[PDB]
This record gives sequence, C-alpha cells and structure tokens, in this order.
Amino acid sequence: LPKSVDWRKKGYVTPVKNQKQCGSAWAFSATGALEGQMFRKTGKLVSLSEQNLVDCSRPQGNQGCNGGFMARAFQYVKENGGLDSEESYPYVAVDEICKYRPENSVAQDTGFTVVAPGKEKALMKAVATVGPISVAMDAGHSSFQFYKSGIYFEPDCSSKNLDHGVLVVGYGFEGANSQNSKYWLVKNSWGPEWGSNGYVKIAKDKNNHCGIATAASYPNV
Amino acid sequence: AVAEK
Ligand SMILES: [Cl-]
Ligand SMILES: [Cl-]
Repeated sequence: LPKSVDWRKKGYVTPVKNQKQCGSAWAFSATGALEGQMFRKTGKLVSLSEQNLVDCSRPQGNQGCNGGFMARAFQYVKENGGLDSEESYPYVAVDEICKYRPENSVAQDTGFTVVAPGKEKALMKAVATVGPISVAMDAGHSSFQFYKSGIYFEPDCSSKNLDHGVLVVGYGFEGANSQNSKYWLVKNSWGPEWGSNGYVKIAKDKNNHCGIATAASYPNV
Repeated sequence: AVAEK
C-alpha cells in the first residue's frame, strides 16, 4: 500500500459542510463517500443532498436529526434508485417532508461494502484502493470540540461506544519515517471554522483510536 | 454528534 494518501488532492472531495444543530453527521459521512465514488465513476464532482437522506430514510432505520447510520443510508439509496443533488434538495438542518425527485438524481448505489471491524490495516487498504471511506468515531470530548493542530489523541476515547459519523479522506505520517507518527485524515461536518479548515488528524495504528476502524463502509457504484 | 459553527 502507499505510504500516504490524500483524495482531496485528486478532486474527490467537496468543500466542508456544516450540519448545524441537527444530529445528521451520519448523512454527511454518507454523502461524502458517495461523492467520492461518483467522481471515480464519472469525472464530475457534485455535492449531494444530506436533507434527502434526513427526510426520507426513516424506513431503513434512520432517525433524521436524532441520529442514523451510514450503511442504512447506502441501503436507502439502493432501494430508492437514486439520491438528489444539494442544489435541488437543500440542507435546512431540521426534519421535513420527504421531497425525493427522481428527475434530480445525480447518484446511485447497488449496496455497500463493510471494512472488517477493528482492523486498521483493512481500513488502510480500503482508503488506498477505493476512495474516501465512511467511518464512525467517538467525538464526545471537549478536546475534540477544540481541536486545532497536531495528531489527535485522547485518553478518554472509546473504540467501542461511538457517537459520530465522519469521512476518512486519506492517511499520512509526520517526519521522514513512514512507519511512525501516523495519522488518519478526517473530514468533519462542523463547518470549515471548526478544527484545521474542517479537518482533523487522528492517531493511526494506536489501537484503533476513537473507533475509526470499528464500523467503516463505502457505497458500491 | 453536534457542535457546529
Ligand atoms: Cl454505519
Ligand atoms: Cl487544509
């Protein structure tokens, strides 16, 4: 595998978004992954609709602004036949009437692939071969809220009890040695003002820190 | 999780 990967440098990733006061990070993680795969398939980067997922995927197990799961969102896109663009179905950060329109669809999936749970080497293979990957993490910490620079490491982090969906866009290392001071490149949905332009470096191969490889998945397009 | 801005 490569010593480092950054899909932002290849055109796969949209600008940082902001979920605001709505528990919809699972929807932003899923649109991020679908945006990568649609770009790998077509050459066109198109922002996708988190609101379409928030309002329409209750049957699959999601709860809108009260929580959800990325695999359930990819299940909805498969069963539904499509997903609208952000332009056609804008984000308002509240639960609303499902307004899915097939004529405005710009994405599709046939299902999804799961990364083996707990395996940071399996997550590394998926990021290097596929594109950005949806992942769950434990973000419930003041140290994460106020993150600004450096490789994030928090003793209080759990690898099993998770509460937030994010997007792994790459991995890297500090220094000249590719085998130490490693990190995951993670895109958040708290706006570009949060963190380092909306991103965070999470410690890599430090015993699955904050749960990043516990529940990882990507859409099949 | 939420925290926005
Ligand atoms: Cl999931
Ligand atoms: Cl940056």
